[PDB]
Amino acid sequence: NPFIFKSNRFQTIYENENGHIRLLQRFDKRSKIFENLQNYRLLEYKSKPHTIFLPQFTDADFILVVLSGKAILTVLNSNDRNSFNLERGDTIKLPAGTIAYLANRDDNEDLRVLDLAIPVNRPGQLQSFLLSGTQNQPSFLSGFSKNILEAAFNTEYEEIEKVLLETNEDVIVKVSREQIEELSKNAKSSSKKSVSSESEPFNLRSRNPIYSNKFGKFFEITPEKNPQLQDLDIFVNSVEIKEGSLLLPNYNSRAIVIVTVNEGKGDFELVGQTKQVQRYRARLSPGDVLVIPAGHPVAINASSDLNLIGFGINAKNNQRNFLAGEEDNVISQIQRPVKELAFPGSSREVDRLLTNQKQSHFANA
Amino acid sequence: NPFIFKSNRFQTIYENENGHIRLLQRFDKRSKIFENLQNYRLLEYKSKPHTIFLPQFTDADFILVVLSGKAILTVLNSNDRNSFNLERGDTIKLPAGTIAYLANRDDNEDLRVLDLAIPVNRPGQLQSFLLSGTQNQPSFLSGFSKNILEAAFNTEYEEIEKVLLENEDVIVKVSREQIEELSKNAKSSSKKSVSSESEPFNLRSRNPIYSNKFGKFFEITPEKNPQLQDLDIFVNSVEIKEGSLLLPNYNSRAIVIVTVNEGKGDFELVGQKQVQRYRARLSPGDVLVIPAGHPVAINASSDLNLIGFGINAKNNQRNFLAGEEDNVISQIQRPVKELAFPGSSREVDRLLTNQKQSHFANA
Amino acid sequence: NPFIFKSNRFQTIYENENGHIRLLQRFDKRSKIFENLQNYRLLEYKSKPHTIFLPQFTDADFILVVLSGKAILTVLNSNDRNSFNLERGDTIKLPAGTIAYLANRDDNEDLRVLDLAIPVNRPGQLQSFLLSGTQNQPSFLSGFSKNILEAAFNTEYEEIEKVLLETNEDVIVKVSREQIEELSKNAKSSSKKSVSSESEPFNLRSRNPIYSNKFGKFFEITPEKNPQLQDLDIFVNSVEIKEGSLLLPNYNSRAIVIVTVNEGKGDFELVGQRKQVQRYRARLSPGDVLVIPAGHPVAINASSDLNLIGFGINAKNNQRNFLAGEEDNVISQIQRPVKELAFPGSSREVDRLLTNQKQSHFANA
Repeated sequence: NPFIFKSNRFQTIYENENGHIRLLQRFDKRSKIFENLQNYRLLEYKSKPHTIFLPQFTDADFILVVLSGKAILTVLNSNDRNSFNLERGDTIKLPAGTIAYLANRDDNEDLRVLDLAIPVNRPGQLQSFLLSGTQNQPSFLSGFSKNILEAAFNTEYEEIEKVLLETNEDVIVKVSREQIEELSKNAKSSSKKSVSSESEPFNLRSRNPIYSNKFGKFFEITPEKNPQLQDLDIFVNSVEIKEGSLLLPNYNSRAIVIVTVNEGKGDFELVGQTKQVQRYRARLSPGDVLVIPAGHPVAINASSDLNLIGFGINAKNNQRNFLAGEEDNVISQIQRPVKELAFPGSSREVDRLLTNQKQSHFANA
Repeated sequence: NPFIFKSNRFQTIYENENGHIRLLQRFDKRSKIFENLQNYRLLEYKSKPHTIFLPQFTDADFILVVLSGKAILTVLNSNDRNSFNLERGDTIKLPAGTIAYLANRDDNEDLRVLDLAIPVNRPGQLQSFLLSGTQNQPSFLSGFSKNILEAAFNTEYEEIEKVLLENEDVIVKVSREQIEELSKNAKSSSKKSVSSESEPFNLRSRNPIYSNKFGKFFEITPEKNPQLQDLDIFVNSVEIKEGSLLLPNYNSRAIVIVTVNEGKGDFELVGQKQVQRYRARLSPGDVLVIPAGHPVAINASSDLNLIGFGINAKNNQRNFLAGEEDNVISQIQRPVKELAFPGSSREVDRLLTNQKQSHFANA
Repeated sequence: NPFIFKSNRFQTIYENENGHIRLLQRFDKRSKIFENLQNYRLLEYKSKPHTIFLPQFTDADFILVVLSGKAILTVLNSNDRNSFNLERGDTIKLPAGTIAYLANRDDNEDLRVLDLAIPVNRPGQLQSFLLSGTQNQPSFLSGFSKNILEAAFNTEYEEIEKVLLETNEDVIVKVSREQIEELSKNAKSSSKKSVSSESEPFNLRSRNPIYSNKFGKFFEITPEKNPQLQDLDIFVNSVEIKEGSLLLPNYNSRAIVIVTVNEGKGDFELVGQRKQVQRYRARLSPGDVLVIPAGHPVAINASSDLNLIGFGINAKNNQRNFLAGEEDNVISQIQRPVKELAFPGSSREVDRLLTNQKQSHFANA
């Protein structure tokens, strides 16, 4: 079952007593089945109260989703600087080569952040450049020679070394409340007017769910609804399935969906594979990842309340077709004659069966 | 000669007494020369009168062109349906994962459809999902367990098995009455226009770009139809009469997948090292691939109907090397004719004026 | 050092006493760390006064920059022709399959033209088609048989052989003052506050340089400024560093830049990985090529006046961040408290050091 990437397929990149950065194994190294996702990496950021991920940039477009907690994200341009109070569900594009720092502004809650990384230099590779200084090396500024650094800052190497250059004091570091109220001054939040913003964080739940009943909530921000997603051609969704309910059988017309379990337990069934069909079932636990190719229909059972974040690749003109229920049921759109031909049952047998499930998108399981 | 694909090289995918589905061998498997075509597939559909291809969806955009016959193509979205009267020449973009069925509605004429497919999940791969399932291979819904199907459909498994899951399969006969039902409010290709966002459009509904007593060239481009912009593809119909030739020409940018719809002919394609001629005889079902800037000439030994699919169509320029209209050689300024050519400005201009015909001439 | 391509690495394609054509080796054949540049080739054309590169076309989009000299460029579509007076700095796009020919119209100066080619048929493969029937190099019209030739031109074969079909006489050939005077008539020139041309040539120096001071000029044309660069997502630039000056440490957010040394000598330091950071340092000489991957900081030191021509792949929304000097210094943007936490210096000592370099973009070395 290559569609399930268990939590254990994440590699720890950086860990200390303040936080970790985890990178999911290359999709296409798991299976050549996913060669179309070779240039799609996924990372978890997690950090304790009053911590900071020091100024970093990477050669990759990042789509951040705040899974849980409260953060300050500061994004640096050459000449400007902007910082945002992020919350659960705040989503933002950080373009390749943008210097960002991320602080857990909360006194108690951990901060968890999912990252879709879309590299720019080499398919599927992340090179990051640290301003800070580690034990495996100091600041990338160390890369320049003495003559370059002296010429460039107009300052003796001695002073630059003292002031700029020289593992709990590394990458993710403790930060004072004093330092956090200072970072958090004049920090814009997401709005409803921000669901469409070109540069600012937008919230998945800031617009109404595309599907909603007593059994679940599907939220989806598409390229149509937000420009940060236009060039990359990505949608981001939050699917909340209640305890003992299911996401009804459905396929994306063209989107390939990378689904991460934020929280809750559940299971999924995916139909794939001249040729016969084939079930792919697995239990889903927090931090597990499910890849759903286009046209491959899927159902998701929840045991506990189950919250999923999905990135859709090939978003523009995606149609999600359901196979049971009322709204968006592509089967009940087959005309009377073809229903009779398609299926062993009569048209009247099929039509009565399709009225049984009175719910749409989600139902009791 | 890696540019000719013989009918021979369309593997048969499904066959029964009501029709055929055949798939051209991947272009990149015939030759690494076609690396950039690795994500394009070609299918022929052939059904008998009073037949249907049963509802299925594929993980690939389809460009369908009716080579021969009359059809009701029905097209399903999640919450809506549209169906279409397809006549010869009719062309429509069937997006990936869109459930379609295709009915032969002629009493007498076989239905023949050409499909350029562009996969979405893997370079070159068609994963198709059939609701009807073919006796040995069952409905894609069988993939779900009794638990999921019971909860989903809110129905005991026994009824789901009897109604949805458990002659002939895939391509099956239909009645007069069922063609009537399918024909209800089925929409036709406009007769003056080719600019429809979703309705089928006919290759011959706008004047051919080139036209004389020797040939006709019809071409719909991304600039002329919105369904061809995202995929960046032109569709064309070239009609060369017995004993005429499509005059030597090359496309600036576009790689053309040319399929012999009807008739017999010859191509010469100029390739690469010093230049090499690539000659082959053309028969129906044969496919010719014309890389960008690769000059081609096509002679018809009988009335020839070619159907082209041009990859990288936006800003494509087709330059002719002989004749009056679109002769790029004639655009060379006088002094660079003296220089470029053994002959003089005057004898070059002279030689160039000898073919008064444009685009097509006598062979 | 993969980032440095010496003149050596140019293969000669054609050469007579009239001129040469030089094709740089495939960037991926030098190192796999350039696989994202696989479909980008680089060519130098040189030709003596009163010479002409004979009519031809290639299955590749060319972006032309006149490095040096004076030229008529004639461009053929199927039912017209447009011809251009080209000077130093004039850049133009020649779509694949477009017949051109290029005259050195000067009495004195050689013509030096740099071409970025983006193949359309196979990745990185250039197929060129020579109209020129001369001593050797037999016209591609020769590929057609006699039957098809005679029928197409409606002319007995012997006449076609004599007139069209069948050394300093072969690809670049001499042209008389008079044939240059003929070519020059209806030749149009690039504008001043040009840059906007849909099809005609535009001059790198026709709008003001983005960065400029006593130490250097940086001219840059982007898809936003010129639409010929829109669909290929390329920027073209001219960087003039004055003797004993440097281009300050800087990185491109997302552009991969192919930099040719037009004239002058200097050195570069590039900061990459192989992980920990490593310095990649090499001397620059005329005809040398530097590849700068995105987010990879570089500093360029000029020994003599140093004139560089660069092609930026992925130009749209590229941000160039400087690390020293007043303007475009991203490090300066770091909020006070993060300067404290990120660097061994106090926020105050760091702020002072960053003010020591008074110059922006280019400074004294």
